[PDB]
Amino acid sequence: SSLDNIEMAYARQIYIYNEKIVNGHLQPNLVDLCASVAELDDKSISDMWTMVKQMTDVLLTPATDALKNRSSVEVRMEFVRQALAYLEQSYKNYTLVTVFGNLHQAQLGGVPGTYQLVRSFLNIKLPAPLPGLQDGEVEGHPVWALIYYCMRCGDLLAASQVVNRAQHQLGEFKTWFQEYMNSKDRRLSPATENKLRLHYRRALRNNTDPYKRAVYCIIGRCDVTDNQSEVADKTEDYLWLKLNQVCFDPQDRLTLSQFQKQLLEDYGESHFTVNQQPFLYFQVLFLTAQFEAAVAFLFRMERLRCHAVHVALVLFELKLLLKSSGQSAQLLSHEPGDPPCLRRLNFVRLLMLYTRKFESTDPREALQYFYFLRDEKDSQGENMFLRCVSELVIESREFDMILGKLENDGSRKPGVIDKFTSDTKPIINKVASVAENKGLFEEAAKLYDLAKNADKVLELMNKLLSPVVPQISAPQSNKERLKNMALSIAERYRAQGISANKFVDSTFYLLLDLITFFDEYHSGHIDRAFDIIERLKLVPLNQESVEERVAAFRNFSDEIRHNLSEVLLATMNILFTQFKRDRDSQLRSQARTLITFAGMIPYRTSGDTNARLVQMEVLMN
Amino acid sequence: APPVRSIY
Repeated sequence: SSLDNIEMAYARQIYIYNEKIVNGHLQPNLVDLCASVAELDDKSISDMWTMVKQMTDVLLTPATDALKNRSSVEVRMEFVRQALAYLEQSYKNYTLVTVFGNLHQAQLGGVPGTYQLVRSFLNIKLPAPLPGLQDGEVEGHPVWALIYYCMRCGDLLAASQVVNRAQHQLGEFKTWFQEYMNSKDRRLSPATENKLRLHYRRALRNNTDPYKRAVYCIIGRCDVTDNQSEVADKTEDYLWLKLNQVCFDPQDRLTLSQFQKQLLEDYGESHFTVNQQPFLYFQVLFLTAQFEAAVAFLFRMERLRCHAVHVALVLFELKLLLKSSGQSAQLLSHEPGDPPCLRRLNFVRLLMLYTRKFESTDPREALQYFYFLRDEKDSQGENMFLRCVSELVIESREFDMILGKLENDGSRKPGVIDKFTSDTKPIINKVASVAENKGLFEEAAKLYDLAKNADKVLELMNKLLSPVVPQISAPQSNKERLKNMALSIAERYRAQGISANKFVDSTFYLLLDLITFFDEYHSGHIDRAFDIIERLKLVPLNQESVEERVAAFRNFSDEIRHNLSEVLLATMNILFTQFKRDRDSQLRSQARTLITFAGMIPYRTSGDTNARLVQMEVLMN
Repeated sequence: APPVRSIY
């Protein structure tokens, strides 16, 4: 097996999600089905899916195009809020593990109020007082530190409580903050927003209290260039600092498009992967709505291929992933007729790479991933899922497992693909078609016979029999192994009343009779073998039938005319033997008949055959 | 000048 522990667990989860859609059940939450395995690994992966769920848990317009949802200002706004809610809660967990040694340890004693937690967080991260703080303290801590880390944790209420106990010190900041907490989308009114920004810009552009600076332009979304590096030293603190500063419809203003493009264009992977920590960059792209970038990026880490494919599937089963129309493009690209700030993922290629790894010895699991390509076609029109099953069968040669083995008793035990579509007639011909083009007739027959395509089964069975008609049928020979399959196809084609056009069909049952004629001839059962050839009315034995038999030879399958030489000789040698054992006249007359027939028929080795036939007739007299 | 130090 080519699948690692983690990859295998995901496969099982994707089998469920397929079993549900294959039986018409409720469309379960894919993101939940993937996070179910994440908990079996380190929390590096669990915290990823947590971000994936929260970033995709946005009210969408079902049955709407992918590009439309992702271009709409409506959806683009909720992404920023879902991310900020993740950066705030994520930071809140950092503040817990900073005070208590373990999340469990914090829980048993009880998570304290965000206010008392933050206070018990300031104790550690600033033990001694910084001399540059302003506006005094509140219950033993600087008022601005409390406000910042409370807003950072996302509890505006806890921050407003701090403000209520410092009404005299904070001046007019109270009426401004109380408006920020009330107004939605973390934005103030243009009039009041103007009043505070100008005040900050007036004489507080450079204040000795960094926490004061941070809060002001987090509330006013100002000084976008100043990264407030004094307080936002971590990467998440930067993302959170900026997403609280982005704006929507000219100076000192930043928008999501600029920010998202500004980040990866100027500070690409190189900047965010110098510490050899891959998820750091992924979180930067995913929490900025650049899902295709983050997916391709994370898909290149050979250790995190599994995770990047699935986060692509989630975005794909939620009409959020922007697929690349052309299949000839690179993995990541920007369509020419699209804005430059969005990118597109060649989803078809993405799955095709992941599959090649475990498609060789783990076919069942491969199909589960090929199903997501059911909705796509190629330039030639083939259904992508169907084509992927053809290529996977041509390579793996797993016919019984994937296509269903058709035993020699008339049964068709369904295969693994039967689960996904009930119309399995084309691919069985596709797989049968190539194997036919590769001279693998004995297989192409079994495959065509699996799809009950007798036109092709009998055609190929005619080719495999004609060479072996006069041969000696011996144990385990190529004659027995082909005759016995032909008879197993004769019964199942009569018991089920199946037949190809009379040309193909007539020749097929005719060869089977001839194969019996030589099997009796090679055994010495002369009398019995003579009777068979007489029924077939293939070789004339009375002079009257020569005219009609000669005309019939003209339109009989060349697979029959080929073996005419051996038939005449065996029949002659049959009469020849019976002569040495009135009757003499009758054999003599029949001997003549064979000669005149052979004389009027142009066929294989007519030279040596016509001569031998005449000699055997002379010895009779 | 954003930092590259992940929250640990």
